[PDB]
Amino acid sequence: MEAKAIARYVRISPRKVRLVVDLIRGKSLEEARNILRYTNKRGAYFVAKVLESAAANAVNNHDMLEDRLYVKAAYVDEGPALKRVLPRARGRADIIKKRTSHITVILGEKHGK
Amino acid sequence: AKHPVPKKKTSKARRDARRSHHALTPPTLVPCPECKAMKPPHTVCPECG
Amino acid sequence: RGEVAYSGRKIWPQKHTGRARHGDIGAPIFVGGGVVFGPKPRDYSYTLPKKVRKKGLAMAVADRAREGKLLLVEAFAGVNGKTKEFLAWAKEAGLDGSESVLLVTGNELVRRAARNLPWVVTLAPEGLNVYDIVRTERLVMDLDAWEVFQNRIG
Amino acid sequence: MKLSDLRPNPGANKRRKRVGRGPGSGHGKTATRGHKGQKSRSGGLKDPRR
Amino acid sequence: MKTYVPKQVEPRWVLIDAEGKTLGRLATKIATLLRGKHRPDWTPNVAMGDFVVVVNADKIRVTGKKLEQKIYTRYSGYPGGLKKIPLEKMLATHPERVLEHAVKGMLPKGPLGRRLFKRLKVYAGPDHPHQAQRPEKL
Amino acid sequence: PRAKTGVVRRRKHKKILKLAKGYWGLRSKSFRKARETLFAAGNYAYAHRKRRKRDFRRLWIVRINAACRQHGLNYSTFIHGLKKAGIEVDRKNLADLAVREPQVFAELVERAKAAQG
Amino acid sequence: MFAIVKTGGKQYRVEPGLKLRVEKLDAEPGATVELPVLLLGGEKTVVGTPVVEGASVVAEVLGHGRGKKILVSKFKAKVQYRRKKGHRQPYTELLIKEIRG
RNA sequence: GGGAUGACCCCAGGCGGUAGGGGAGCGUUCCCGAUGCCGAUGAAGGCCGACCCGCGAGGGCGGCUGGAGGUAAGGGAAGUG
RNA sequence: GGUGGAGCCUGGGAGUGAGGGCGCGAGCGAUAACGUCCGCGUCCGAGCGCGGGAACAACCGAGACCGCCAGCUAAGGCCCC
RNA sequence: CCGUGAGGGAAAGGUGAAAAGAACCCCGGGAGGGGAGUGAAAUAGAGCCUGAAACCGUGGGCUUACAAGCAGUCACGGCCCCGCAAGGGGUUGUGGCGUGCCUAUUGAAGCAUGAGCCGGCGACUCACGGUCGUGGGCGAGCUUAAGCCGUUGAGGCGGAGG
Ligand SMILES: [Mg+2]
Ligand SMILES: [Mg+2]
Ligand SMILES: [Mg+2]
Ligand SMILES: [Mg+2]
Ligand SMILES: [Mg+2]
Ligand SMILES: [Mg+2]
Ligand SMILES: [Mg+2]
Ligand SMILES: [Mg+2]
Ligand SMILES: [Mg+2]
Ligand SMILES: [Mg+2]
Ligand SMILES: [Mg+2]
Ligand SMILES: [Mg+2]
Ligand SMILES: [Mg+2]
Ligand SMILES: [Mg+2]
Ligand SMILES: [Mg+2]
Ligand SMILES: [Mg+2]
Ligand SMILES: [Mg+2]
Ligand SMILES: [Mg+2]
Ligand SMILES: [Mg+2]
Ligand SMILES: [Mg+2]
Ligand SMILES: [Mg+2]
Ligand SMILES: [Mg+2]
Ligand SMILES: [Mg+2]
Ligand SMILES: [Mg+2]
Ligand SMILES: [Mg+2]
Ligand SMILES: [Mg+2]
Ligand SMILES: [Mg+2]
Ligand SMILES: [Mg+2]
Ligand SMILES: [Mg+2]
Ligand SMILES: [Mg+2]
Ligand SMILES: [Mg+2]
Ligand SMILES: [Mg+2]
Ligand SMILES: [Mg+2]
Ligand SMILES: [Mg+2]
Ligand SMILES: [Mg+2]
Ligand SMILES: [Mg+2]
Ligand SMILES: [Mg+2]
Ligand SMILES: [Mg+2]
Ligand SMILES: [Mg+2]
Ligand SMILES: [Mg+2]
Ligand SMILES: [Mg+2]
Ligand SMILES: [Mg+2]
Ligand SMILES: [Mg+2]
Ligand SMILES: [Mg+2]
Ligand SMILES: [Mg+2]
Ligand SMILES: [Mg+2]
Ligand SMILES: [Mg+2]
Ligand SMILES: [Mg+2]
Ligand SMILES: [Mg+2]
Ligand SMILES: [Mg+2]
Ligand SMILES: [Mg+2]
Ligand SMILES: [Mg+2]
Ligand SMILES: [Mg+2]
Ligand SMILES: [Mg+2]
Ligand SMILES: [Mg+2]
Ligand SMILES: [Mg+2]
Ligand SMILES: [Mg+2]
Ligand SMILES: [Mg+2]
Ligand SMILES: [Mg+2]
Ligand SMILES: [Mg+2]
Ligand SMILES: [Mg+2]
Ligand SMILES: [Mg+2]
Ligand SMILES: [Mg+2]
Ligand SMILES: [Mg+2]
Ligand SMILES: [Mg+2]
Ligand SMILES: [Mg+2]
Ligand SMILES: [Mg+2]
Ligand SMILES: [Mg+2]
Ligand SMILES: [Mg+2]
Ligand SMILES: [Mg+2]
Ligand SMILES: [Mg+2]
Ligand SMILES: [Mg+2]
Ligand SMILES: [Mg+2]
Ligand SMILES: [Mg+2]
Ligand SMILES: [Mg+2]
Ligand SMILES: [Mg+2]
Ligand SMILES: [Mg+2]
Ligand SMILES: [Mg+2]
Repeated sequence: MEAKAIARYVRISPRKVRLVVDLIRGKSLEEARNILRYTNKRGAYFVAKVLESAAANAVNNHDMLEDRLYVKAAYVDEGPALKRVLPRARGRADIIKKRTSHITVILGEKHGK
Repeated sequence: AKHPVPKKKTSKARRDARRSHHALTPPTLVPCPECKAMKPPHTVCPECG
Repeated sequence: RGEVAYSGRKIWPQKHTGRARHGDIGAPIFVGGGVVFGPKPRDYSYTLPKKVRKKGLAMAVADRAREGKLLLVEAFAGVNGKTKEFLAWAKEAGLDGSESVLLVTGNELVRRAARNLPWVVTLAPEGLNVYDIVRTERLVMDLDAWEVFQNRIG
Repeated sequence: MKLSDLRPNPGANKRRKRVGRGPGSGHGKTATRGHKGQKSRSGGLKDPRR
Repeated sequence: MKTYVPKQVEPRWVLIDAEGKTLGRLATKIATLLRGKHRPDWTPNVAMGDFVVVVNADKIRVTGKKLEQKIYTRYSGYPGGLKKIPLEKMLATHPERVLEHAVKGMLPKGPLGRRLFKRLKVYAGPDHPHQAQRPEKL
Repeated sequence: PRAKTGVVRRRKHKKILKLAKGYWGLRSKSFRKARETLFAAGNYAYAHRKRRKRDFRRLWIVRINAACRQHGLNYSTFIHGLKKAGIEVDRKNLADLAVREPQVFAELVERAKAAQG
Repeated sequence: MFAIVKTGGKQYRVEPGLKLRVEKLDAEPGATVELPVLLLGGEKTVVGTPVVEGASVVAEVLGHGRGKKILVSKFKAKVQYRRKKGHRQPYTELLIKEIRG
């Protein structure tokens, strides 16, 4: 039995954060915890908040026994991007996209007979 | 100097191949000789230095 | 593009802007611009030769006659129109209302009896028309009508 | 006669040359105006009866 | 009726002397054997080949003035990068290689063509590596 | 009454991309590159059908020419055995004879090595 | 023990008990046609001439067919010319029963 | 030719094609058919299909989605690809 | 003689009115030009569809309705690729 | 909103039958989610009907580091799936073959124009005359215009005129 948590509409650019996500996929919860603390990215914080909310979700609502779980699946999707005007030389005016993530961590229990 | 510009849009293949090096390396950690917790070497453990 | 709300102004200079080339924005090539060659109010009436309208009236009756579907009648007595009363005279006349009927009479009260039946359409005799004959299985007239039907044609 | 079987004769509402529209109809692209110059142009020619 | 196609065959070896054979004359067959175009089951894509071994490679012989006149040429990358080697010089430098070249040229081009040439082992003078069978055509 | 595009263009464009499944890059993912890609595959497949017939015969021949070169002759001469030898029967399709049924083949060599000679 | 037979302008190698897909021909299904044409006996020395005479192979029409449809297409660049035509080539199926001398 | 007056079967011939001419069809929106018929036991639309019919444009059928519409044969008209 | 996608007549609809290469005959040119301008043919155009010519509109071969894992040939080829 | 001003001038509609619009609990600073609950349905949950395509991502099968290419195609083989089976679908190793689409040109893969990709919008009409043809009506004739009567979308009359 599995438990997941999704943070929707995070103001972070997916490419950036998908990076630390790949750093935890498949690892047990004990190291993934250790990995994000000492990982240096703005994305490391955010992924950790989802990671934890999913552990919390697991052990409470799903009766899953916190010491036996790993990160089964994790992935980040691209939520709606924020467009602001960027004034440019010679009256030019570009548009930068301040982008947005949907982070998903999914937890499952290590088989652990 | 005039104004170089990319001549073709990069294929999804050639950009993803570019990014073949971009993955990170998980930080390197030792078990803390005092506390239970994990810590990076040659450094003062965030719990009880 | 003539009647659409927008201005007559040239949208861009037309050279060196590096963009395509444009006039007013009522131009049909623009989203929200004018329509090309779309519909204007118009009159679809024409004039059939009157001799053709005579003939068609004849023909269409005849075809209903040739099927035996025609029935003439005298006088009803399902008059003083209330569709209760009509639905009797009608039943007696062998009209189930399994077949859509067109009823032609100059009698106001008989006419207004039938109107509401899902299977009946109804006319004064001057109202006679081949469209209404053909949509209807059986045709039924009184003699006051049938006469002028004849005095119509000829 | 029912409204179903009414219909016109085999000539009679010939209907109709519009293209325009695809390759394959023939009349594609140039739309039978055939490439060219002034005749192809929108108000085209100058009144040939004169 | 679908044409027969061979499943994996028995990779038969062969032996050739070359001494006094001409060259392109000798080479022609070496190709046909490398190919395996002489086997009734011949298949274009598979390479059911022969493994052709040649000895006494120093000892090939050729007509005309070719030992002096005939030039080999090698481009490197660089300006003035064309190198020109006359036949005889080659023979005293790396003998064979001349046959190796004559065959490689006569083999097809592409991934499979490149494989077959691997299957031609050419040695100078007598002897060789002794593994397989090798019936000798002369 | 107006008839706007609605569902027609979507469906057409789909017909085609379905055909384009498997193709590289945009050529499978984009209605234009799909359509252009297809024309190509269209004329190819056609032409390569004609060329398939050519392609096989040349295989048949090499096999024959090889096999009766064990029995010591030209393919060139072999066929002029059978022209005259009446064994105008064929082949060249079969060639499984040469492979699968050798002495059937051999016999055919013989019927062919004596032909008006 | 085989044969080599001729139908629809091709040669095919037939056996007793062989479902063989062949060029369409005139029979109603289930009927039998020996094809009076036979080119090679598979016991050898009967070979030769157009046809070894008196021989034939007995096979039974299992019914007719239409093969998987071929989409055959023509395109000519810069001339605004394309043609599509669908094609499925009719055939009849056979069981090769008996080799008759 | 056959006498079915064709639509069906045999025979024989033609069938590269741009400008362009002619000819048949398919599909879309709407009207008559319609106070009808299909429909929650599931409309339109969407997503699959290696299945059937069609030379093709297309039509079917099945499955999943969708949740209130749709609209035959046969004709008419266009903001119709 | 010749039944031909021949011919003639009246009418409806066009498109074209930038051609090019090659052969042969001339002119201009320099017994130059992938030059230019006419004549008679041809092909490309529109047959950048097929085979040969390494590759290649117009040179040689040949006029591609669809299918076949059948046969004879054309030009050009038959030492190997 | 843009323009000193005259003036220019948009985008932007849909939960559900009913708010019954998610008490309370858990993670969290909040956002967000997970349970519970409501509902016929909650990937109908308010960034709310349907929810296509380009686009981005996770998982799976086949494949790929001595090969060279308009990316396809034709053949054989290998691995994977579906079917008793002969058979079919996915994939691609090697082998044959192969100069993008449109447009303009005598001639284009062309190192000549246009197009980043996808979706929607986008161009031969209508009136009145004319001239051919065609389906019908009546035929030494044919035919009405304005208008007048009458009408559930009913038709008739009207002969000036042509
Ligand atoms: Mg700046
Ligand atoms: Mg400024
Ligand atoms: Mg940008
Ligand atoms: Mg400077
Ligand atoms: Mg620089
Ligand atoms: Mg205005
Ligand atoms: Mg305005
Ligand atoms: Mg205005
Ligand atoms: Mg205006
Ligand atoms: Mg102005
Ligand atoms: Mg630009
Ligand atoms: Mg607007
Ligand atoms: Mg508007
Ligand atoms: Mg045309
Ligand atoms: Mg036409
Ligand atoms: Mg025209
Ligand atoms: Mg043009
Ligand atoms: Mg011009
Ligand atoms: Mg003009
Ligand atoms: Mg449109
Ligand atoms: Mg051939
Ligand atoms: Mg081309
Ligand atoms: Mg051209
Ligand atoms: Mg024919
Ligand atoms: Mg032809
Ligand atoms: Mg044609
Ligand atoms: Mg509408
Ligand atoms: Mg019902
Ligand atoms: Mg609709
Ligand atoms: Mg559906
Ligand atoms: Mg449902
Ligand atoms: Mg339009
Ligand atoms: Mg003619
Ligand atoms: Mg004419
Ligand atoms: Mg001129
Ligand atoms: Mg000229
Ligand atoms: Mg000469
Ligand atoms: Mg010259
Ligand atoms: Mg010239
Ligand atoms: Mg000429
Ligand atoms: Mg031209
Ligand atoms: Mg020609
Ligand atoms: Mg070319
Ligand atoms: Mg060639
Ligand atoms: Mg060649
Ligand atoms: Mg050519
Ligand atoms: Mg050659
Ligand atoms: Mg202001
Ligand atoms: Mg509502
Ligand atoms: Mg909350
Ligand atoms: Mg419930
Ligand atoms: Mg939920
Ligand atoms: Mg849904
Ligand atoms: Mg819903
Ligand atoms: Mg949205
Ligand atoms: Mg609703
Ligand atoms: Mg939705
Ligand atoms: Mg999507
Ligand atoms: Mg993946
Ligand atoms: Mg190498
Ligand atoms: Mg490799
Ligand atoms: Mg290939
Ligand atoms: Mg263009
Ligand atoms: Mg131009
Ligand atoms: Mg030009
Ligand atoms: Mg030019
Ligand atoms: Mg270009
Ligand atoms: Mg280029
Ligand atoms: Mg230009
Ligand atoms: Mg252009
Ligand atoms: Mg550009
Ligand atoms: Mg742009
Ligand atoms: Mg579009
Ligand atoms: Mg008119
Ligand atoms: Mg007219
Ligand atoms: Mg007329
Ligand atoms: Mg008349
Ligand atoms: Mg009159």
